[PDB]
Amino acid sequence: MLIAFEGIDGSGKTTQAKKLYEYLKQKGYFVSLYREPGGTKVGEVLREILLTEELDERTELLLFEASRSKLIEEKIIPDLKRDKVVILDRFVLSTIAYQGYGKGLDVEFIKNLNEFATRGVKPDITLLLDIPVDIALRRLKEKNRFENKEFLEKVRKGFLELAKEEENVVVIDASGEEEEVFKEILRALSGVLR
Amino acid sequence: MLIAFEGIDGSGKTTQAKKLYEYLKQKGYFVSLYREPGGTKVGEVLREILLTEELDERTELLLFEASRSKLIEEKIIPDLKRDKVVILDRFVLSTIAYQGYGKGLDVEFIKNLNEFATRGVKPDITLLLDIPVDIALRRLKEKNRFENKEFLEKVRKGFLELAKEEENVVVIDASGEEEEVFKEILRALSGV
Ligand SMILES: Cc1cn([C@H]2C[C@H](O)[C@@H](COP(=O)(O)O)O2)c(=O)[nH]c1=O
Ligand SMILES: Cc1cn([C@H]2C[C@H](O)[C@@H](COP(=O)(O)O)O2)c(=O)[nH]c1=O
Repeated sequence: MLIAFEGIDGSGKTTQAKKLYEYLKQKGYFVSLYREPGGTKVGEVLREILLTEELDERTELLLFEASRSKLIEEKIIPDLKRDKVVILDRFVLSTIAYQGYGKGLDVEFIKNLNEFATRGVKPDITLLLDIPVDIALRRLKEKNRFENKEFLEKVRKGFLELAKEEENVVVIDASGEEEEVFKEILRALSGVLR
Repeated sequence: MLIAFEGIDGSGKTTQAKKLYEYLKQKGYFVSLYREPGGTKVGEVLREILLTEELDERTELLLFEASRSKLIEEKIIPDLKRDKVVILDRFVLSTIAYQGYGKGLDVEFIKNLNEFATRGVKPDITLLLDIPVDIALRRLKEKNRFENKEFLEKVRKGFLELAKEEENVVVIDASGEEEEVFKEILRALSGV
């Protein structure tokens, strides 16, 4: 069971993924939670480079993918073979939305790199935490973080287009309150998982 | 002018590249010399990961390309626009030969990654320093370095196959002595 949380910065997806992780643990599932980029020693090194250094968009794409490849090989593939529920804070749709829709790189090229890095592993379900950019920015403002409105509008749109096209993507209204959002999440998971 | 040195570990390509850099500098060219992976601040961080850590082959592929992308964008493309002679100690054929012929990753997929990382920048000439694996291992043994014979035989073959197929790749007999190898390098360079 692979569960992917996706969406823009300020959508609450980190918080919600952690919330799901603790909920599923309590219900007796064996659960893993990983962030992208990161989630492995090598991954976190790359994550630090990605968040620190001034990188061109091609180099960035290759590093996000390298981080995913490490995660898939070292953690996710073994976890899944052990019937762990794997929860991801970002996955392959983040790359298409950010590097494709946002930075203008080729979407079919991105999808081939995603395939390559994941060895074709796909989520059972992707939760897209959709939120207006203005509301996301407000929320980040409270935690003292600032992101680019023009860029995030493209990204948001990208995500919503992917949720129509791609398989197994449910759109969550992440503008609501924390418990309300979480119960929408539990509803979209029902069926797929008890 | 972009000049790429390629070949297996122990072929002398590092030494020859530095020898060509100093030679062309003396003749009044404006020259750069970079190694792959590496050659930029970010690239050297990736290089250390690649040389230190236990990596699967797909992650390795992606990091070699990330390093290339950084190098291309930050240094090579600006160096070329300024008519510098850019000398590379390894480039795209090393990726195909090591990750493709050696580790078994798809060669066409590698060629597409190479294209993407380079923005299509291609050498004017590639010097393949071909050498028997046994001789290369003997030379590495003297500097106290040990590499995998089975793996390097596949890589050497891959290189040779690429020198037949790919454009502007000249095979140099890197088994000779230093000055003799450098003479063949200057000969091949006198074609471009
Ligand atoms: C996984 C991934 C993240 N990112 C970005 C989104 C965020 O701005 C940052 C990850 O941080 P966040 O989840 O901590 O907001 O990296 C990409 O641009 N592409 C990717 O493939
Ligand atoms: C540039 C490059 C090098 N390599 C290998 C060749 C060497 O073993 C090492 C580069 O370091 P060296 O040439 O300084 O020993 O990494 C690849 O496997 N793929 C690549 O794309």
